[PDB]
Amino acid sequence: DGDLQCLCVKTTSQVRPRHITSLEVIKAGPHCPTAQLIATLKNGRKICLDLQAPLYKKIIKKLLES
Amino acid sequence: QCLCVKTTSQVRPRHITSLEVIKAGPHCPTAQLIATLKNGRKICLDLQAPLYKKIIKKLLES
Amino acid sequence: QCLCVKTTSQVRPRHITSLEVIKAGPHCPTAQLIATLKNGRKICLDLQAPLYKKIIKKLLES
Amino acid sequence: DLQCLCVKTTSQVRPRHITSLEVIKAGPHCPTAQLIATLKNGRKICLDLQAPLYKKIIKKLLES
Repeated sequence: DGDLQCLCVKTTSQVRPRHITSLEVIKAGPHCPTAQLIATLKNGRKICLDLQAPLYKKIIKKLLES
Repeated sequence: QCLCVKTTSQVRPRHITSLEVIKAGPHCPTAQLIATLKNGRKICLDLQAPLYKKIIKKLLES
Repeated sequence: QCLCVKTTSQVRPRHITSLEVIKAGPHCPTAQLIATLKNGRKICLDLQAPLYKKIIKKLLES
Repeated sequence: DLQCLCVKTTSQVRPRHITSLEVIKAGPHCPTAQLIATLKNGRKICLDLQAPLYKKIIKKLLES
């Protein structure tokens, strides 16, 4: 067992893409058995998203085409 | 005044451990793609190159 | 090929939430200082000792 | 939504094996700061903020 655990202890499906200033996609590894989608909000609040194509492939658009 | 001035596509997807997508803002006209390699090394990816497209898919666990 | 081409000192240590110190390597002749502000923005910092020292002491103390 | 990345720290590490160090400020995610070092192979470990070791690794990292 390593020093690290998943940063995401829970997730949220309640988010309007416009509120997000940053999205980090972290691949699974020794630190976490699952992938993680960490979104940062305008205000500096960070949340984790569930891995469904909707939200993310959508949020990525709002950020990638801005 | 972006952090990602000089980009690259000279990256082996299998070496990317994470990808941060940053929205264009007051200090950068365009969105930025910052990838981290296992080495810990951080590089910027080309928003116009097709690489990051399949890169993000690999991290999602193929 | 460094990620940090142009660096800056125009930052408020009070708004930095994380600092990534990257060792100089085969792809970058010098160390690289990457700070993350609360709003998510990322910037490269000048290597000026007094700067990162003031920044690390603050992050490592809240 | 977030918690501490570090659940424990290691002390048996060669300062010259560290290619990267991440200094994370305490906040809602973790009530304590954290020191995450990546190693030459890509392995990540956390460092004790009490021990003087990390201060050594930092200065050794910045001076190239």
